Amino acid sequence: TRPTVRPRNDVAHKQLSAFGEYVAEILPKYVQQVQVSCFNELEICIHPDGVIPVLTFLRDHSNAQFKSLADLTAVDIPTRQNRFEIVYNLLSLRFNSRIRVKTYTDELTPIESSVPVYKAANWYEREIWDMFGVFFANHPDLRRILTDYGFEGHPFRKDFPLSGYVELRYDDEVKRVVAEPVELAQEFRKFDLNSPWEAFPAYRQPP
Amino acid sequence: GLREIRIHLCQRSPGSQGVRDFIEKRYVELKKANPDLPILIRECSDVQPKLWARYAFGQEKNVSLNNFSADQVTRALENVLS
Amino acid sequence: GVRTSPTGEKVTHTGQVYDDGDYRKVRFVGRQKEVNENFAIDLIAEQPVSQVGSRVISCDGGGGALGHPRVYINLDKETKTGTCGYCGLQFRQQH
Amino acid sequence: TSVKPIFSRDMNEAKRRVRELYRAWYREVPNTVHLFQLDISVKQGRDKVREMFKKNAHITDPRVVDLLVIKGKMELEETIKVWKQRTHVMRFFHETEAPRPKDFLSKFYVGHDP
Amino acid sequence: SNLIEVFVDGQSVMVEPGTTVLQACEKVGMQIPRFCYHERLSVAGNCRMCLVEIEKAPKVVAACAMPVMKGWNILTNSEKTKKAREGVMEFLLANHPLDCPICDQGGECDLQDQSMMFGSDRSRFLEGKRAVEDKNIGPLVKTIMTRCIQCTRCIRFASEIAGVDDLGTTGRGNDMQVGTYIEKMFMSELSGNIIDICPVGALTSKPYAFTARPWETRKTESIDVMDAVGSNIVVSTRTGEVMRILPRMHEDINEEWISDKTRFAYDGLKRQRLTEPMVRNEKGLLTHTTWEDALSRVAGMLQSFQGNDVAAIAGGLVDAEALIALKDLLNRVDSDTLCTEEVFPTAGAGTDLRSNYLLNTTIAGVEEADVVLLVGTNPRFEAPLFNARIRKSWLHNDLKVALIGSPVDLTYRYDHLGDSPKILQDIASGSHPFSQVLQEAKKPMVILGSSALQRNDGAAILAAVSNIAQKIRTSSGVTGDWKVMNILHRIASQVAALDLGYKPGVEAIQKNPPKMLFLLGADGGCITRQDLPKDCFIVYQGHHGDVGAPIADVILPGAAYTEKSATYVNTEGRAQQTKVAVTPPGLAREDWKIIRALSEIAGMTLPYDTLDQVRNRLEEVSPNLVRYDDVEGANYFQQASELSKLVNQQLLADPLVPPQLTIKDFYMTDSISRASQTMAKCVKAVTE
Amino acid sequence: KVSPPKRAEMKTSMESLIHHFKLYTEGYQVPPGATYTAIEAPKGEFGVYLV
Amino acid sequence: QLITVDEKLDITTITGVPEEHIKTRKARIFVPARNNMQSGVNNTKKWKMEFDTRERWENPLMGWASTADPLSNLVLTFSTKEDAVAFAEKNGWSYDVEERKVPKPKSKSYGANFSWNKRTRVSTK
Amino acid sequence: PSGEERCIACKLCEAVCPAQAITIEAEPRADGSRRTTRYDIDMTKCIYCGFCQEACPVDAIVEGPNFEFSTETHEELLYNKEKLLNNGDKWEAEIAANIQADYLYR
Amino acid sequence: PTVKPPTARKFIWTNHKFNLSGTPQQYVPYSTTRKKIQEWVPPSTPYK
Ligand code: SF4
Ligand code: SF4
Ligand code: SF4
Ligand code: SF4
Ligand code: FES
Ligand SMILES: [K+]
Ligand SMILES: [Zn+2]
Repeated sequence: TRPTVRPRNDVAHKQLSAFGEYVAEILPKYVQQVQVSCFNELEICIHPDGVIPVLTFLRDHSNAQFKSLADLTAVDIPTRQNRFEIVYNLLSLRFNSRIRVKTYTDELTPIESSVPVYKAANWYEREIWDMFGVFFANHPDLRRILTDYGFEGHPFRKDFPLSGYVELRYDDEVKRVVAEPVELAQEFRKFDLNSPWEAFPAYRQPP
Repeated sequence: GLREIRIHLCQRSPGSQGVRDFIEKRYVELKKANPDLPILIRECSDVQPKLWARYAFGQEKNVSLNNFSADQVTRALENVLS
Repeated sequence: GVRTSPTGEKVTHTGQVYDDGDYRKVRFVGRQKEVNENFAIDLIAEQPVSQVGSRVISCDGGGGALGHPRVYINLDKETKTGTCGYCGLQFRQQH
Repeated sequence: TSVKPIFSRDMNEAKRRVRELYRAWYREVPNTVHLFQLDISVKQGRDKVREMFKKNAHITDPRVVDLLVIKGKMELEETIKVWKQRTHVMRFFHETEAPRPKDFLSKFYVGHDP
Repeated sequence: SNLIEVFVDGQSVMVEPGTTVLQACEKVGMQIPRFCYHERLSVAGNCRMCLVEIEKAPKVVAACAMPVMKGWNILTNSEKTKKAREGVMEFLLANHPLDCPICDQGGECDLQDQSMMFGSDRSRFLEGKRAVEDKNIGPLVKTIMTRCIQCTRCIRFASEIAGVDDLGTTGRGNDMQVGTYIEKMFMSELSGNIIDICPVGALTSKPYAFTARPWETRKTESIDVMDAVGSNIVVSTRTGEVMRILPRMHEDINEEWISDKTRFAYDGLKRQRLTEPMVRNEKGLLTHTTWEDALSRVAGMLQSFQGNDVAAIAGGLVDAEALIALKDLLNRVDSDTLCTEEVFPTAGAGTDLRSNYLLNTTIAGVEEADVVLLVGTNPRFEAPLFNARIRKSWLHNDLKVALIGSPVDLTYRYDHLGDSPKILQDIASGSHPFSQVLQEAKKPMVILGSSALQRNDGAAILAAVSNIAQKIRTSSGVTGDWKVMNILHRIASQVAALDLGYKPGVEAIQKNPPKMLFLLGADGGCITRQDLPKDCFIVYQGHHGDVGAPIADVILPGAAYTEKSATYVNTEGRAQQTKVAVTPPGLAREDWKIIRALSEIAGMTLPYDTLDQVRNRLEEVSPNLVRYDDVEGANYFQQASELSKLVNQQLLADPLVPPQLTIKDFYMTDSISRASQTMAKCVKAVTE
Repeated sequence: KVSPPKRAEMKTSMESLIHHFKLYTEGYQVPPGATYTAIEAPKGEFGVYLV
Repeated sequence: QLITVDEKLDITTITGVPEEHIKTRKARIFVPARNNMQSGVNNTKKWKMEFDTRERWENPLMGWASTADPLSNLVLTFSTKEDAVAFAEKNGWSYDVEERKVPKPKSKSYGANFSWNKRTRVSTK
Repeated sequence: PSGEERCIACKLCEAVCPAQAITIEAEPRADGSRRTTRYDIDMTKCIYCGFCQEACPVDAIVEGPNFEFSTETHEELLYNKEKLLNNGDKWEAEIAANIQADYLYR
Repeated sequence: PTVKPPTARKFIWTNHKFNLSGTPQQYVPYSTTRKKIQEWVPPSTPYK
């Protein structure tokens, strides 16, 4: 009855809350947090040791049946001691539902490869290793997938500069493409856009 | 010859008490004797007390004065001035 | 208006022109320097001042929603005209 | 200070992996010079290999060493299978880059970079 | 103890009595919308944008002006609160002009931003708007008064902070107009701050007009060097160009203000610049050359002289790194003639004791003083943000201020004791009636201007003033840790130079004329070629071609304060460092690097290669020079007084007359401000 | 506050001009959160994990 | 099972960053100052890390501002000072930290505007 | 219509440009007018998205109907303010008619 | 345009021009702004 406001679906919110604690009851050894967003998405926050038990349970359990790995990715949050957050987005065709499973790691701690659970994860984990430097243990074939051969660094890290450190050109003297330190005829212009007035009181953090 | 004397000490640390005693007691007489010699006393918190001497052509020597007595500090400057 | 520098290079409406000894003018040799000949500062000054019978007038640039945001101009000072900060049209109060 | 290892429990296991990778690279240089038809000599290739190992000689963290060995092996697999091209192999030699001075005065004349 | 309990959205917070509703909300991290309220101005309560609901109370209160009451629950996000903001914003925007595209405030406008956050998304105003005529208040502030929202911030700032009652409101109702009524210029030394406090584009910077938008500027946090106050600033740059200067809040220095010279003299950095090394050709004319040739000539001359034959003069904008590097270089040829242009009496302790030449009470200490004695100083123009702190105490603490010197306008009423230096001897002997005030005072503060020490009897003046403070502290009735004696400096580089052991004043150079002379940014003209041997070799290192450069044999272009990370010590002794906002232009280089490079060519290489290493050297000479933002206390004032009494001195009969008597002498006092085309406009306006 | 106003309103109303100005410089703020949103794209499931 | 690693975390050899942009750079860890043109304080909440400014020069063709500094635009946000310092330690950057500047609490009193005998009495509203 | 430039150097087009293809500098003209001294479009950065003409409050910057301007050199696609003003003078007759047909959908 | 002629403006080109790329009258880019920093000019007389 409010034309511009997105309607709530409290039935789906109720159902996802019940399932969220159902998973927390069965996997207490690993589950660290369960939350449901106001737009009705369920997230399970687990200890990284539980990637295989948790994903295997969600795939194989008769009340889960998340047979499809929709997406697997990482987020870099430099302010955290475990800067990388690993995010699994799963879909259950049987119950027409989605679930997100999240864990964490740093630059030196390996995460178990989930290829045994989802063969779809093979390339997703190579991409995470390529763009973030997260190492996945027991991967059948871990190597760069998106960056140029011999490329150095992990571009999706927040501290990797937007334009990188090297650029390419063809050099006539050596008769080949060469890599050289990056110089920009026009520097990218950083904009300061954030307004100094708070927009969303509901998300204010204690002082 | 000698060119400059710099004394660094803490305003409050007990390791600088002897140097503070020296400045309060016998700095006026040392300066009265050496009118043309710069004796730069520079206080800064939580610093180890120290005596610096600058000689001709930029040569510098430093002597620690940590936990020195007001008497020991007097001995240290006499060595430098001689 | 489009002057020509003593070298002969045309001066733009921003006052730009390479000075003598500036190598960068080599880029125009065997070619030309692109200069717009219709200086906006000269053209706007050819518009007559508009006489209005009120202390405040509004300007939207003409053409309704095709002009600029509508602003209201104060005409109280008689030592000058009221100028539109968007389009530069001038207004004066009729006695 | 208790952390999950990658491959090596301690630095002695890690150095064993480092020595093994050095042998694989050492054996490969003669083939790489042949397959890619490089105008450098085998000594130059092996000197470059040695140079890359010595820039990291100060590591004391087995997990960091494990990762450098992991990256070094991917680097080697790219070369052996000729996934790299001549340009990628020669990027290690920076042929077109002019020498940047290291002394103070030379830096002072050119610009402001420390 | 006396804290009362209130609630913000049901969250308990304990506040002192007298805390406003607006302040109570800040303690839980919420910012109430505002326009007329400013924490450094008197409460107004007129904009009504801070209206907020108190639970189970029918009427909304002005959060900025309403003291909280025990047990109040402040509903800062209620439907009633939100609808009050929407109504007020709607009235604010009714007559506001559709100017944002042409308004300089766009992108950093509180009206835009609070309309987005707290206002409606559309208009129902179907009438015509008000239009107001514009008002000329001088060359620094542009007034587009149709944008004014009648918040009266400028009026309150002009009265309370600048001490000028020129701004006001005329008429009433919807026609009420902010202005001066008559045609009048508002040209206080603090006038540029009304640009910042004005929440809309009604008052904007004329020099900055139209050049940039807020989102595209990069902000470098730096330090001002136009005085010895050390005002914290933000340099705004864009695509390698300095666009404007803004204040940076520092409660213990400049609060959130800056002077007009600090704010508007940056355009002198764009003109009259030294960009290439220069040597004298075969006809005695300066011509461009390379660094290698320029440094070789200096190094060749440096290697052929020693001792008194080599001297240097440091100007007013020099940094500690350059100072120590040049001192070490001359030391390696056994030269000790490191001089400054600004005189300090070297009698007695001289610069041996930091307390002898510092503002020992600190700037923020003025707010604890109960009596202030100003001697031979126009702090209004010598240290404008220090004079604002005095007026703040004079206003909020009923501070008593007395002055010995010319009866200049300080913007607050003081007690003029007379301009005769003999008056000091009468205060000390107890003859003068004001002598009784100091004895009564529980926290007296005596401030001697560094300008009064530029006289030929500065040593007498310091001893006389030092004597007065000595009696006050010995007389008892003053807490032990209170500092009475103060020196107010006007040169950014003076305190750092005295810390490092420079001789204050060029007297030594006159005593022993040198064969080779270094002018490290020295543009006061204290030494000319007429005071030097006929074939003297003068090297000028600086950033502006002004006074020193046209007499030099070699010119070594250096960096300005916006172009280097360099250390400056303010009048309190607090060390601060600038940051690089843009790099130096052309072939110019960082100043300590020029001396370090010159040292290698001369075969006398200094033992530091990086900025961290030269700063480690500074710590060796004076450890306080690397404790940034810390004010290290200096004691041993009793020792300084004893030495100062040893040698009798006679005062002159000259009355104390500061170098600056009115505003026109404020705008140009250094090379950067002298090259500023804006400062020239200000001088013309205030003298015509 | 999400969708820019019509051009005619931007040139007449003070609120519309402000909102146009801010939407085309700063842009609208999005409340903190994360969603995986997917559609039946012609090539299959196309999704965005937007943080 | 876990192992004991008794070293300070140091990842400079596995980040790919060139040697020049690890040891010649100077990070600044600070809380940004309020833009004094506005009263909002929402941009003074978090800690920032930024690097030293380097040369920008004019492109000969168009006059644009050119740069050879890959870190010119790199700005990192942190929740606390400790997080920023830990990030700089493990990356090998030399850093300077600056204390957060919080505004002092002020005593505000509307009634002071009308004082019987004090100087705070105002001459206009 | 008087020949005055519509552009007032508000920089909204520069702010919204997804490709950062617009570069602008401005200052007070010899009269008091707010006008640009630099207005560049790197046509090899531009994605021809039209956000700039949507963002413009005065219809100063538009994308015209011309699509036959391929060049022999890269530099010929780095348009400065003179080139863009010439484009407007060259194409205004068609541009004004196209805006006339579509402005009621905007 | 015969039936619906375009609106006449003084500034509109009277003579249309085709693509000039590759000719002496092609467009050449340049910076339209003036020098930003003024360099000090030494005195033209000797005095030292
Ligand atoms: S003061 Fe603010 S709201 Fe008013 S025209 Fe200027 S930017 Fe727009
Ligand atoms: S000019 Fe600005 S500060 Fe002064 S009353 Fe108007 S809006 Fe307020
Ligand atoms: S059309 Fe081109 S210039 Fe305009 S906003 Fe899009 S990318 Fe930028
Ligand atoms: S073209 Fe339009 S949007 Fe761009 S700066 Fe000019 S007036 Fe503003
Ligand atoms: S901020 Fe309270 S009424 Fe203005
Ligand atoms: K303002
Ligand atoms: Zn108009």
